[PDB]
Amino acid sequence: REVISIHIGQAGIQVGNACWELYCLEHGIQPDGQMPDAFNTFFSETGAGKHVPRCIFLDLEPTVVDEVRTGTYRQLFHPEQLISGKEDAANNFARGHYTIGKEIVDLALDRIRKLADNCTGLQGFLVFNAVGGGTGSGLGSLLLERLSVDYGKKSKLGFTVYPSPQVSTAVVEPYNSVLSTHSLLEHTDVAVMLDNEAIYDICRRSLDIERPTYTNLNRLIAQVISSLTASLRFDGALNVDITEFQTNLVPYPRIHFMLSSYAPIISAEKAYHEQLSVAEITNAAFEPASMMVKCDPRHGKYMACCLMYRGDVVPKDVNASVATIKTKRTIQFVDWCPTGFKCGINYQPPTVVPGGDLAKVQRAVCMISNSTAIGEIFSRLDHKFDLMYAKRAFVHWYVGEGMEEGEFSEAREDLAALEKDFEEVGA
Amino acid sequence: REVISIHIGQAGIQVGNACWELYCLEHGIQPDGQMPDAFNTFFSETGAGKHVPRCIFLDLEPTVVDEVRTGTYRQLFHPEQLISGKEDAANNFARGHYTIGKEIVDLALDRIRKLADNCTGLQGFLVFNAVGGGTGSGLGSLLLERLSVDYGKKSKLGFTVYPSPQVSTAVVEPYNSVLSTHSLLEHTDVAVMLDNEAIYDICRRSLDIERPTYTNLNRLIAQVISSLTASLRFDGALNVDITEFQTNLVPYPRIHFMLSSYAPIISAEKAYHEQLSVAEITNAAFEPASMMVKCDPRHGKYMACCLMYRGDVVPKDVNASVATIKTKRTIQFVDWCPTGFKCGINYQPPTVVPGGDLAKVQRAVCMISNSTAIGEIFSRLDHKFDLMYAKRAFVHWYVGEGMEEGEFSEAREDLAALEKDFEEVGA
Amino acid sequence: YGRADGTDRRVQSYLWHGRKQVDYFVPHSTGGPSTLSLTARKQQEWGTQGATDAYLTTKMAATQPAALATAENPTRTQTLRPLGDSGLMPQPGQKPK
Amino acid sequence: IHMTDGIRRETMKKETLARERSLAAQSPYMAQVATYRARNPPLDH
Amino acid sequence: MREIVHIQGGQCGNQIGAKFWEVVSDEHGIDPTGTYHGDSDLQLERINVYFNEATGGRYVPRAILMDLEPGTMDSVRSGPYGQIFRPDNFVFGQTGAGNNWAKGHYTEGAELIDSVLDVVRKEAESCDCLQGFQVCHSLGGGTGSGMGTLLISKIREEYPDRMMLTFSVVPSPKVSDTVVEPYNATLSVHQLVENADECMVLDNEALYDICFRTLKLTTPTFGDLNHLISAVMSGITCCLRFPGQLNADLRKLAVNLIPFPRLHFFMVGFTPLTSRGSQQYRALTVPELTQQMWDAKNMMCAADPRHGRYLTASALFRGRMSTKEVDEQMLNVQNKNSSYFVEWIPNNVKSSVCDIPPKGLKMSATFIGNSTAIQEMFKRVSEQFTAMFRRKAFLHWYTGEGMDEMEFTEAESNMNDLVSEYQQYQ
Amino acid sequence: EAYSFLDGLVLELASRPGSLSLLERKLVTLENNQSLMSAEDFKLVLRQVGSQLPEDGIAALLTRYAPAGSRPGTRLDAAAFRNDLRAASTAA
Ligand SMILES: Nc1nc2c(ncn2[C@@H]2O[C@H](COP(=O)(O)OP(=O)(O)OP(=O)(O)O)[C@@H](O)[C@H]2O)c(=O)[nH]1
Ligand SMILES: Nc1nc2c(ncn2[C@@H]2O[C@H](COP(=O)(O)OP(=O)(O)OP(=O)(O)O)[C@@H](O)[C@H]2O)c(=O)[nH]1
Ligand SMILES: Nc1nc2c(ncn2[C@@H]2O[C@H](COP(=O)(O)OP(=O)(O)O)[C@@H](O)[C@H]2O)c(=O)[nH]1
Ligand SMILES: [Mg+2]
Ligand SMILES: [Mg+2]
Repeated sequence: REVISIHIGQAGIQVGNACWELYCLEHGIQPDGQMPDAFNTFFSETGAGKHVPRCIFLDLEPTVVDEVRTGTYRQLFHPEQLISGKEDAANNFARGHYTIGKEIVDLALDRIRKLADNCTGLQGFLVFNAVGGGTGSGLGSLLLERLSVDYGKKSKLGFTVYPSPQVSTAVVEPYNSVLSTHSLLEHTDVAVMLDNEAIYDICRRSLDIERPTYTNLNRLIAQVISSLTASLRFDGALNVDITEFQTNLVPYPRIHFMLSSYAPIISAEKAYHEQLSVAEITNAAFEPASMMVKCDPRHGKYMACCLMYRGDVVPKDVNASVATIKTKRTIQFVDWCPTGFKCGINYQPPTVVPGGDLAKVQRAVCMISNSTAIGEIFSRLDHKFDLMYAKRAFVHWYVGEGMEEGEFSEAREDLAALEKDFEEVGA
Repeated sequence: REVISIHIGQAGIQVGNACWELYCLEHGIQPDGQMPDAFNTFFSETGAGKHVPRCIFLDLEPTVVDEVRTGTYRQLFHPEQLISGKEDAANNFARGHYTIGKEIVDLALDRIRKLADNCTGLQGFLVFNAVGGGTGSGLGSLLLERLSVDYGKKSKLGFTVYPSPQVSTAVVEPYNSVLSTHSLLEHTDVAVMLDNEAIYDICRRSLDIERPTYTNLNRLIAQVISSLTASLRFDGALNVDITEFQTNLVPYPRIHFMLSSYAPIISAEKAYHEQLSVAEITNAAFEPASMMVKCDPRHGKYMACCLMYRGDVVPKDVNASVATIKTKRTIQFVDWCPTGFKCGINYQPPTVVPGGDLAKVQRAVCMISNSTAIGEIFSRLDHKFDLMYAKRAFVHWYVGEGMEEGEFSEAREDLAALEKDFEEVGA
Repeated sequence: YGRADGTDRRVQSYLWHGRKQVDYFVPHSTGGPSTLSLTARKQQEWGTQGATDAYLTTKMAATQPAALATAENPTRTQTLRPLGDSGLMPQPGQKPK
Repeated sequence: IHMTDGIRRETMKKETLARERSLAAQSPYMAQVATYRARNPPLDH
Repeated sequence: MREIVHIQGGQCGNQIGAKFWEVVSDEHGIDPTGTYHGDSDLQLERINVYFNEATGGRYVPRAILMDLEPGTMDSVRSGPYGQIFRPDNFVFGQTGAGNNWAKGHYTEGAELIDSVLDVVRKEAESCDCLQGFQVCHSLGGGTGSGMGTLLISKIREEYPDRMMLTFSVVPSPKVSDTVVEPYNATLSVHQLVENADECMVLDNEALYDICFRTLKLTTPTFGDLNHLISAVMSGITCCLRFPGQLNADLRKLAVNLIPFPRLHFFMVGFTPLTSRGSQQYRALTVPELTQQMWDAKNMMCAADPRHGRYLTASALFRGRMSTKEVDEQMLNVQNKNSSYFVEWIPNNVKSSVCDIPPKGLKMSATFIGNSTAIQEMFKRVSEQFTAMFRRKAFLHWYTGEGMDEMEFTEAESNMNDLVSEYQQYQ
Repeated sequence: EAYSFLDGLVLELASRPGSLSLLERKLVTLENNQSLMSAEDFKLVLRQVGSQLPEDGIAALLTRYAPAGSRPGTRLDAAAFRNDLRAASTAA
């Protein structure tokens, strides 16, 4: 059982630069690439005495990829895997979707199969991208399209980064996010949302780092990814693989958007004082103060839930805590889901990165639920998309790249149809 | 069986500062938080080799709180169990009840909920505050009110620091004291008064300390608190729980005000001097020279008494001593309570702190009684409230914070009603 | 409360009295790391402010100390299995390979 | 259910602790039993 | 002589089978290396019912372990008494169903069941006179429920006259792991009522209950639950393995507990169950076994019998016991609460005695009560299945595979008429 | 005295025999475009190969094999150090 991870965009490969740091530290791999079977789902045993990841970074600006080439992991990544174009898309869906992709995407999917061929029991692909950017949105959608044509039946997990409501780093990211999500609807199998204000609030509130950079963000995002692939890598009492998501978390094939959460996000000193038990971390993973997306599930109704447990946990107390939640009435499950939970238990405790801020913990929880607060997210983003589009601002950029207003209108109404869908199910 | 303790105001957390030093000494817990089941009611065990108290210090001025945070008890207290605002309430009930209380009380109420959940056999709450100030009175009464609407049935043992008649460290303390008690009536179930002039006279008379400070007061107050929770902590021949003050000492829903007393208050050399037995300490616990609140029980009539005994005490002699008291006609009881005594016996003798002025004693007694001289106290304070209120002195401060004249008038007449009630029950 | 002075005699001994009998032994200053921890911290901070390298990108400045620190004492956190309250031992449900 | 769960743990701890305390207490009590038994000599028929 | 071949499906089936074979090997004294080391010659005469002599006293179990994920397989090989199974009997897929009954029943069965049928047919035709098949599996997962269901169907169409047990665990709303529990449980039960000979219903909720109340353990891991279900399975097939004063084979139990060919869902209890602290302060009499066996909080199902009627019942005993006390205690419990037993059948209690106790014990017992309280459990599942299927939750994962709507309708229909007939005989 | 440290290092790597040929693989791969390695990189490589040498000893090796015109301990000449290490390897 093997899984390969592809990273699209400048945020993608920074997420990768944290995930693969965590994987190597988890399996005791030196940054040179070799140890001084459980790893087989990520690293291949090259040649002799050398483990090379199952990953492809790809980007259009050469700056950040070449920084990876000169970073600490110079030899830990195969030279051919880190693809890189000559000029970026520059915050432009059209420029990233019609001009430069037609050259780089053919080489990229020619190199992913040269990876899937080495694989034998491929569990699925999983993608990392920020839809706000240019190459993350456009080329990302172009790659996802040709992936669906080439493989189709294999699962394509997605961890995307939407623009935050009020904190934002761009202006045309509404246009980019919308024109990206029209393909993100019907091409990815499972899609997990990751906003940045939510992560900023977590690192400010819980970990009380007053000045966090993106590194700390990437660190705990890698904690989330590691915790939901740990069932493949290590062994537990009740394991769930990558196929279980598309079974137990998506009640209707067009509804795959899942809020994530993590607990306990605790610093070095608060570890000594809080007696970490399963009950209170199962509570802690449910407050809006500890979610990975700035939304409120109080406004929404949980359509399903998944609970990944790592460390010193027995099925007894996790079943006890999940009972208390099911009986509490502060949060409300949907009527059509009688058993809106799915638990998964793993024994390997989550490791720490020295220099990181989390402490050595005995047990952790990674919650992935499906709700209707996401239907609130898309509407709040649609509102400010039509705000700009009413004056046709920035449109000349895309039409200059060669596109038209047709996909503007059809992406707008496609989002409208999705809001109608979310309000329906949530009945 | 567990009990949690909250400390409000500048006086509250200086008292708990003594109280928690004593608890660490009694159960042999080092000030770094570990031992080198009787502690279970105060110190919870975290992980391996740690103990973290069930308490919250809170104050709006961070000065004395972070003095605790930089003391020796840094590792012992949970980092977030020391709540601290940003700016003082400044001897102002309205300022400490509406302006800053509204933002500090929600954080304290969530924290207390966490402590309760980490508790299992919760006996009740016990609070420590001074009503002369603003922080202790204002958001004290606010927190007491919100604790009543949250739990209600759980007993709230309130040890409040009332002002002395002539010795006083403030000016608007009558306005604050009346506004505090006005809600302390219907929210505290069992309220024990603690004055300051009375303890000054005690520390001058028996411990013959000629220039006492607050630390002496707090240390022997801590000795009293530990003496009345010793029955919950340790096994005794006849132990009483925190629920029986509620029953054996409160004859009416609005007569809950007690005079506390403690004996033997003896220094080091006078321990060698004096032959301590149960008859004389039972006698010594009744004259007003050993009461913790400046009033004369000779002017009043007793309603109900309770006596904790610690150490080498047999029920025989204590019965003989109380028999000699009831047949003594210097003090007189009310006609509606012929059996007005309550006894409780715990085995462990009270421990001493290094540097304290209390000597190692074989046996001790803590008396908590009810009388009507308290009705004399409230009148003595009420008269000096009217003297300022007639001229509308200092009122512009309170109405500027947001209150009006109605609260002054209604609190004045409510203490008038309580005056009439003590006069009626005294008949 | 912290008992800063070595010999814990009495609460009122530290207060200033009129009498030389006690005024001789009132302590003036409590010298120790228990006090100087804050200046230790902030002096470390002022030192790292004063001595800085200009050409240290953040991305790589974060990783290098980590890669060194784990290399110093390499321990691989082995799978801990919660001991069930019985003579039976867990024998987990899955095993990787 | 958290209360009902912690109740079990506290009861178990206090049960085994009582076993320890009573095992310790038994030997001096048996000693006093032996002492006052020595006083009474049985008769010879 | 009479042969019992074993079948395990899924992760639950593999781990239960692991503890079951650990206990049986303990009973017959065979070491974890595979050689006999016992003392009494009673253990040699009836190991052909479970094992096959290889050479020099190597007895390998007659079991077929079936699953879809190597995690179960490696966990089997790693534990003690793991090196005694033959690797040929580890028929084992590679993709994995993963909580999808359709994958477990239509897509993965097509390429797995041919290999399992090869192994099991070789294992059956190897011994002479099959008593019957044994199946332990789960109704929550896919490869346990789905593949196990397909294997049950193919077996009952191949070897029709032989007996067949099925120990199935049913997921409860209190202890609820997965989301598609009803979509799996209802379809499996819809097949078990026409194909399986008799079914004995376990439930993890009741097992956690019992390990809290009776055993008084603090951390009841799955090992203890597998230990309880193993004690049940051993107590069931004890009479074939050891001579008694009153023998009782599986077919004898079936004919004495199944009055109607569609009423074959039993409930199970086990006794004695006492905590190790309360292990000194107990007596060991047949009254002390019966008062705990007939207790409602001792059943291994989530069905309170005091909410229904005992249609029939049975009690198997182990240990050198007095038949007079056995029969008079059965009579007393039968005549005291005369309202909990059906009327049109007198003498509702089948009894049996075997003279070999389980190791470490003097006297034990096992109970199988064919009650009409089991339709409480089936309603408790069918109401959730209606809650979903009224509204096509998750339906696309089953429709896009080959399964269609009418399978769900007929599954609902057979669920409803089964609870209807159980309700009729109440 | 850095030569004594180099001799102690080759004697340390004489044991765990895979660890010698592993180190020359490190100096070639973790090299710069020019044959220069950072002080942090050199210390990391020694620790990763599992050789423990006193930090003062590491400084001595760096000073002996330092690149010309650099600060005293900032960098290290990987090619010179490796060609010098091969000699002690074949001599031991
Ligand atoms: N959460 C998170 N977001 C990031 C990170 N790095 C960049 N982003 C987000 O990426 C979004 C824009 O895409 P970028 O990655 O910056 O650039 P791009 O995707 O390559 O698109 P182009 O600039 O046109 O090439 C912004 O909204 C950033 O918030 C990161 O490390 N963590
Ligand atoms: N017995 C005793 N009383 C104290 C102590 N500290 C303060 N007090 C009393 O507290 C009263 C005034 O309230 P403070 O505690 O000073 O301040 P506060 O109640 O927190 O109100 P703010 O000043 O607004 O924060 C004074 O009359 C003191 O008598 C103490 O350590 N022991
Ligand atoms: N008694 C018992 N129940 C188990 C065990 N493992 C899993 N279960 C239960 O079985 C259900 C999941 O079944 P699963 O193992 O996934 O079936 P499979 O996927 O076909 O192998 C969960 O509700 C678990 O509670 C076990 O070892 N013993
Ligand atoms: Mg970019
Ligand atoms: Mg104050």
